[PDB]
Amino acid sequence: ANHLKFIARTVMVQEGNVEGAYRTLNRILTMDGLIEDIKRRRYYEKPCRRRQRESYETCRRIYNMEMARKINFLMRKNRADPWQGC
Amino acid sequence: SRYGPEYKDPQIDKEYYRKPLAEQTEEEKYERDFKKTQLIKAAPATKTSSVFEDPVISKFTNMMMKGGNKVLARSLMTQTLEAVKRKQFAKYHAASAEEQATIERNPYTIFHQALKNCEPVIGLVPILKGGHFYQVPVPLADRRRRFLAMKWMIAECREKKHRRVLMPEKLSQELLEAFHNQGPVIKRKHDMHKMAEANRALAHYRWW
Amino acid sequence: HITGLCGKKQKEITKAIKRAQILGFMPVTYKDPAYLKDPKVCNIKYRE
Amino acid sequence: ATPSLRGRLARLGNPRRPILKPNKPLILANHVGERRREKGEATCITEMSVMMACWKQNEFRDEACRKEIQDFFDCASRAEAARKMRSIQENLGELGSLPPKKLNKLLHRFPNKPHV
Amino acid sequence: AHTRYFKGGLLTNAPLLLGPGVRLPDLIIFLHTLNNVFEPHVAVRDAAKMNIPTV
Amino acid sequence: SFSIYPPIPGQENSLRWAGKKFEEIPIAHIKASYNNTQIQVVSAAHQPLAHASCGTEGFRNAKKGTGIAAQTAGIAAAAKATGKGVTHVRVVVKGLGPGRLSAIKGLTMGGLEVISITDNTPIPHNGCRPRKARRL
RNA sequence: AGAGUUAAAUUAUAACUAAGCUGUAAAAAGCCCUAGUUAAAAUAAAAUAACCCACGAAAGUGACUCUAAUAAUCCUGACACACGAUAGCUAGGACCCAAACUGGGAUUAGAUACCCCACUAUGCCUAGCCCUAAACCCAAAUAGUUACAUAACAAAACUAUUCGCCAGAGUACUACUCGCAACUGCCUAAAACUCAAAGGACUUGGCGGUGCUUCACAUCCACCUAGAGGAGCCUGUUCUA
Ligand SMILES: [Mg+2]
Ligand SMILES: [Mg+2]
Ligand SMILES: [Mg+2]
Ligand SMILES: [Mg+2]
Ligand SMILES: [Mg+2]
Ligand SMILES: [Mg+2]
Ligand SMILES: [Mg+2]
Ligand SMILES: [Mg+2]
Ligand SMILES: [Mg+2]
Ligand SMILES: [Mg+2]
Ligand SMILES: [Mg+2]
Ligand SMILES: [Mg+2]
Ligand SMILES: [Mg+2]
Ligand SMILES: [Mg+2]
Ligand SMILES: [Mg+2]
Ligand SMILES: [Mg+2]
Ligand SMILES: [Mg+2]
Ligand SMILES: [Mg+2]
Ligand SMILES: [Mg+2]
Ligand SMILES: [Mg+2]
Ligand SMILES: [Mg+2]
Ligand SMILES: [Mg+2]
Ligand SMILES: [Mg+2]
Ligand SMILES: [Mg+2]
Ligand SMILES: [Mg+2]
Ligand SMILES: [Mg+2]
Ligand SMILES: [Mg+2]
Ligand SMILES: [Mg+2]
Ligand SMILES: [Mg+2]
Ligand SMILES: [Mg+2]
Ligand SMILES: [Mg+2]
Ligand SMILES: [Mg+2]
Ligand SMILES: [Mg+2]
Ligand SMILES: [Mg+2]
Ligand SMILES: [Mg+2]
Ligand SMILES: [Mg+2]
Ligand SMILES: [Mg+2]
Ligand SMILES: [Mg+2]
Ligand SMILES: [Mg+2]
Ligand SMILES: [Mg+2]
Ligand SMILES: [Mg+2]
Ligand SMILES: [Mg+2]
Ligand SMILES: [Mg+2]
Ligand SMILES: [Mg+2]
Ligand SMILES: [Mg+2]
Repeated sequence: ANHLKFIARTVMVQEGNVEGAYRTLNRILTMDGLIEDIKRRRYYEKPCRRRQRESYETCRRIYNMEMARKINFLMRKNRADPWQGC
Repeated sequence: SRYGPEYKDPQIDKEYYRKPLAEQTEEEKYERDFKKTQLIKAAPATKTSSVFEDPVISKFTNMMMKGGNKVLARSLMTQTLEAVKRKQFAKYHAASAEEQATIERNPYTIFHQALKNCEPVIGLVPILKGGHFYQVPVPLADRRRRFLAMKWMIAECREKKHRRVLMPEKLSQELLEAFHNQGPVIKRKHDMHKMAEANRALAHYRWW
Repeated sequence: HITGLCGKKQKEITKAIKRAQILGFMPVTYKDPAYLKDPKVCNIKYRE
Repeated sequence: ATPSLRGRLARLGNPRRPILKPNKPLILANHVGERRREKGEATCITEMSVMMACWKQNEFRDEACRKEIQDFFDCASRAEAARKMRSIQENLGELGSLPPKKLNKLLHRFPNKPHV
Repeated sequence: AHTRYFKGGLLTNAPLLLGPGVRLPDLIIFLHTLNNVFEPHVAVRDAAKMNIPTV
Repeated sequence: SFSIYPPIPGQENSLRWAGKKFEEIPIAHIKASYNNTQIQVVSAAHQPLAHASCGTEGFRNAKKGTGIAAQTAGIAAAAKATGKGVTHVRVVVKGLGPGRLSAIKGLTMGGLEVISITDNTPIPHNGCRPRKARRL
């Protein structure tokens, strides 16, 4: 409120398409986890209930990165096989 | 369903077969049709290649049938097409030349124009949410609405005529009043549209 | 995962951002316009 | 980059105190999570309320506006075509990834070893 | 040579799998100690159980 | 390098819609709450030229939350603003709710022009304690 | 532990504008000294950084700056000595927000609740208490080793020196005692009686108003047709006879 207005979280339409613009916007606010925090600060969460969420989210991201990792490392052998019906 | 899935439907139209030589993808299509050894259904007895059959007339006829009588319905439809025709003659010969250019004496195009005009655009479906049934605006496919119009016509004229009043007369009346939009059929259509508007917000209840 | 700095340098960057903000060197709610066109270090692609 | 698994969990060697409390053991499971089927929206709503406007102004004479109606039925036809096409679309997957089956044979080719 | 999917009870249960009575390989030879899921191949364990030497 | 979105308060840039600088273009304040949406188009000098709500639109307690009613307040707002002679609008959306996208398309649909979209959403850096979550 | 500081938000309270605003699955109640926008201190709380893993003995500690400052040439150790989250008590301030309680509104057979609206003690500061937590990482401290080894699961298995603790289940975070700024408290802690079990893990089912996928083809919803339940009568039960 004490900062200069319209410099914060602003995107201006180009070539008159509003929809696509709002899309870029939401993509941003989501990139920074602002949407999350808004839906999250709609209500409270006690600190316990918060650390649970934290750990869960972290374990989940670890498993994710690992999974994606074994997937993409194995991506090479998904081609049509050489030795079939030996 | 004495047929397996193997049996394809009969194409009853004479004009498609009589004139094959100017169409490539269609020559290819009915060639792939009869070359495959396709078992083809016995054509229905109700449908004929006659130049005088309208499947619209066919389905309104059928929908009017009760019990096992195709005869009684074919007759009531004959008498309705007749009442509309001759009544349009009675309106034509009592009129002035301008209106002798205007008036429609064809009961067929008057029928198609009586159903095209009586057809409600959107229609409601109940949805259960939080324990309540809300009626929600639904975009409808052509055939369902066709059915809607026909059914409304039959239902109304079965229902609201007095006991001395014959069926084909009453149906001629409502056909003609539906041509000009002023009969109770389009009133039911309009109540359908009013109830379609009052609740339009709930259309966000629609998931499909 | 974006900046890609060691622990030390990230923490110093952060302490620095806060210290530049409350003393009044740098604005909190946005990047200063002047610096929007600077060189781009980070791996964020906003526009696709 | 993968979040460090060092020193996080609670074990008998650990000098520190627990960071992560795993619900289930962290092991790459042989299978992969199946495709999550997406939900539906309310389609065609725009032409719907456009035509609602059209009727509340015209005293509910359909004859007054031919255009709103036709665009509404063209939209309904676009939605039906969209539903049939989204039904036969099962070849979709993630488009640049593989459908879950092929992933699963792929992984049952190279499992992760808890044992031995 | 058996180079193929190894039916589980081959050596363990010969008489039902192979025939009413049968004589068994006196010597097994492995060109790999693995099967395509990178476990010890069954026939290691099986031969070992069946009193057969292995090279 | 064309249409970089954030036009600066410094005068380095000349871009004019209806001849006016970005700074002279009347704002549209759209509040989208879980229960409502209300649009107010105001001068650059902050004198209100239009106000339209979902509840001032003819809806009621439930359905007024819906997106239909958001584009609906959008149109009548854009018309009452149009009547006082505003061509363009730079938009600011307060709140994340059912009526955001609906009212933002709903303005352009009621014959008004959109140029800028910014988000002013209250974002506590840890100010006030929000009310308890609901199952309890 | 001090001393100072405030970024986003909120609100007093003014000025324009609009008559509605708030709220749920859905509604009422409630407020219209209301809402939007523009202005603005006080109190409170500390987005992002953090996918980090530091500090403290534990409880704890993540807005900013500075001052003070993290015991021990380092094995163990009590009922002694100093600490100890929340809530609670006493006195003096604070009060944007949240909120037990209570009062309305719905939900319901009832609803002392879940859902909404207010609003208080109470969270906040200073001094003094109270000394309890699933105070749990249910894994004692200090040296070690990966040798022997799988009850079961889970955080793989062990030596050595210790200190604390455990003799069926209830009865029992109980009755009596002692001590304590407590006097519905804390600590320490039985027995008569009753039972033949109480318990840890596990297995197969069955079930789940759990999540996910795919279906129902006269079949659940949507949709089609003709009926039943009303009438007379036929016939079968059930009561009375
Ligand atoms: Mg302000
Ligand atoms: Mg401030
Ligand atoms: Mg985060
Ligand atoms: Mg430590
Ligand atoms: Mg667990
Ligand atoms: Mg925080
Ligand atoms: Mg509870
Ligand atoms: Mg102090
Ligand atoms: Mg205010
Ligand atoms: Mg709601
Ligand atoms: Mg009221
Ligand atoms: Mg965080
Ligand atoms: Mg930590
Ligand atoms: Mg010092
Ligand atoms: Mg030390
Ligand atoms: Mg020590
Ligand atoms: Mg010691
Ligand atoms: Mg205490
Ligand atoms: Mg207290
Ligand atoms: Mg007090
Ligand atoms: Mg108070
Ligand atoms: Mg005050
Ligand atoms: Mg309050
Ligand atoms: Mg009550
Ligand atoms: Mg009940
Ligand atoms: Mg419930
Ligand atoms: Mg209050
Ligand atoms: Mg405190
Ligand atoms: Mg703890
Ligand atoms: Mg625990
Ligand atoms: Mg702990
Ligand atoms: Mg304990
Ligand atoms: Mg125990
Ligand atoms: Mg000890
Ligand atoms: Mg050893
Ligand atoms: Mg076992
Ligand atoms: Mg005992
Ligand atoms: Mg206790
Ligand atoms: Mg006691
Ligand atoms: Mg004592
Ligand atoms: Mg049925
Ligand atoms: Mg059935
Ligand atoms: Mg009956
Ligand atoms: Mg009966
Ligand atoms: Mg008897």
